[PDB]
Amino acid sequence: PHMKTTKIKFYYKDDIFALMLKGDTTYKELRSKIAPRIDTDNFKLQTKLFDGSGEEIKTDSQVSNIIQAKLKISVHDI
Amino acid sequence: PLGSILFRISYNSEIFTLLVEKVWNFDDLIMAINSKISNTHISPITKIKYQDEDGDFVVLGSDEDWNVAKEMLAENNEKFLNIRLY
Repeated sequence: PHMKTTKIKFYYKDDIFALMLKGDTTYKELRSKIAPRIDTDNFKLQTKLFDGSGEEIKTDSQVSNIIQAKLKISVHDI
Repeated sequence: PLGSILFRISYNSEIFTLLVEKVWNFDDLIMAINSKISNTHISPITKIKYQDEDGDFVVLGSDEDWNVAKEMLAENNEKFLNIRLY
């Protein structure tokens, strides 16, 4: 072992990014991760599924779950 | 030869492979990429996309992601990379 993390992706407008969140990552954490990927500091994240209109990761219980559940995410400008 | 990563890069409707040791950061590999992708005749580029296990294509150009790339690979230790440009 050395640093256990999750492999979760995200979608911004028409681009997809990939980030690593440990088994205790918080939303803000998850969000801070997508920011440096996007071109904005005002972006939202949401679990992307068959529909593409899942839940918006704003709370730790989700973002985390996304790292655990390995849930796909979609980030967008706000 | 050694434990390096081959950057399978598909720019437009063609494929280019750029080797990048796992010991280097987003630069060298980019420095490597630019060394192989520039042949596309468009621009030296500054960002790359990489196919994830999800079956889609994502981006990569940060220390955080860079670690994900090596690790995402580590899991399978393929020693390659499915990259795409444009």
